[PDB]
Amino acid sequence: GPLAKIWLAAHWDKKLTKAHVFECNLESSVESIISPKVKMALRTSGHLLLGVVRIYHRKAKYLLADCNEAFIKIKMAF
Amino acid sequence: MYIKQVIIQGFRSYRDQTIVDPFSSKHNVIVGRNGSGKSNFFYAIQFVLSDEFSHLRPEQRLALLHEGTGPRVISAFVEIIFDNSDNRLPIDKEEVSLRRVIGAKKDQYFLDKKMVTKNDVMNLLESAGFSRSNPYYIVKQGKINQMATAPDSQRLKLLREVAGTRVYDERKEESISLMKETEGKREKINELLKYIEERLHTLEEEKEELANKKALDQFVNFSEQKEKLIKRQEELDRGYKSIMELMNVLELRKYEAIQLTFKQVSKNFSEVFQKLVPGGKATLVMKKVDQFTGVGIRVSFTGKQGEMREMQQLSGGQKSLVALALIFAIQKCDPAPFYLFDQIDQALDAQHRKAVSDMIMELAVHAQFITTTFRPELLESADKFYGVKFRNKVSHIDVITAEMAKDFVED
Ligand SMILES: Nc1ncnc2c1ncn2[C@@H]1O[C@H](COP(=O)(O)OP(=O)(O)OP(O)(O)=S)[C@@H](O)[C@H]1O
Ligand SMILES: [Mg+2]
Repeated sequence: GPLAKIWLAAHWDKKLTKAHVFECNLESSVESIISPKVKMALRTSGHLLLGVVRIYHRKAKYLLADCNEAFIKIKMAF
Repeated sequence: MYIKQVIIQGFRSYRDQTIVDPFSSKHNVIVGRNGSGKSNFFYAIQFVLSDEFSHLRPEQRLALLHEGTGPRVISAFVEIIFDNSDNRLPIDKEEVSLRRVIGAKKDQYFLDKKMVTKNDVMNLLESAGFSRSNPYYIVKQGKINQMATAPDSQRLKLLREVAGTRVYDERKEESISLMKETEGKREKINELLKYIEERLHTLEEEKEELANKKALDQFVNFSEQKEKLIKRQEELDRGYKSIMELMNVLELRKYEAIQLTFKQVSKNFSEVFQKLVPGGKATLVMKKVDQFTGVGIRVSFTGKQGEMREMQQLSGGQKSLVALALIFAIQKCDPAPFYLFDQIDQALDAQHRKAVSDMIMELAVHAQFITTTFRPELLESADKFYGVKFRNKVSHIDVITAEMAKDFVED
């Protein structure tokens, strides 16, 4: 499912591309940790909780990079 | 993924380099004399995978190099090779080659022949389904003794550990730290989208009084690029609120963890026992943190009667079997890809020896086993057979036929 991506984000996170970070929907990745089809050990719910927060971090990591170029590009011509 | 092959050089009774023939994907059984090198082999695997041996004192460094007659070695290595033909290891090879080398003041891993950090490995493994939280991929008779004699308290000390109620908190903290480190970016972001917002608003009033220049040309581009970021911040501002719903629901479920893993493992317990001892009846009893003081066992081999016995009143190998049943029920609650067993039948007769060999023939279809025995019953369930000889200050391990193994444990 999508949990394979979150899983991969929690441990071997360097196998996620910018396009995967962007295309990934945090809202529905959460929706499938909270309502799992095979209810999971609390030990792996926390592994997932970390994988999500990695992506949320890395999303903000890119937005803030983009948001600065957007500022210096218009601060320049003006 | 399973263990396809192992290589040892310089490690305990293994002076010269030994390259074990590649394993069956199912039940492998090793046989050998006393002090021959069985439990040394299992220790080599552990030197690579098991989390305890990741950080070694300078004396354990010395207690691993082959100490003996010749030029007393200064470095030793072990290489495991995993059959990745299930891609459970996040890597685009059919075989993964993880090795660890050690000397005095020297300790380095090698993932497919390139160096890595000890932390790198423990993450690559965790994501293959191989917890550093899981101590039960490997069972020695040390643990079966320790678990048959153990009191009702030490067994509750075992559920608290299985519920994962402590690693969850370890991650839950690792999470709230990022969550805050990230919540820092969000106030930086939410601030540049206030400069760009107002710098673009005056740039529009400049544009309207005309009814410098290169900014006025592509204003609508700046406008268009900005509202795209606004979209992304509204994504964050919305996934944040979502992660909070998650964190909330997990803390509710941590306080149901212990009561939860009890009922599962109790149910698994009675299952494993009723097929190890067909006819039997066994159960776990919660007894008076919390007001939980212990987890005791109530077994009735004798069919199921008013011949239930609390567990310390059981026989000596009856306690061995029940400890083995508990280890089976717990692994069901947390499967691993391969299991190492080091003399588990040592205290059971010949009938309970079979019943354990039978019940491993079942689990072999779904995971790998490598085991050592002294009696021919864990030999019928098996698919490949090895012997360990000791010949000339060193250990040799080679493939033997199934009759070579029975002739060795029946003579
Ligand atoms: N660092 C070492 N260097 C050389 N030999 C060692 C070293 N450590 C242990 N040995 C010897 O390795 C031999 C075999 O060790 P083990 O693997 O425990 O054999 P074993 O098959 O487990 O024997 P059992 O468990 O009694 S049936 C023993 O004679 C040890 O004394
Ligand atoms: Mg031994």
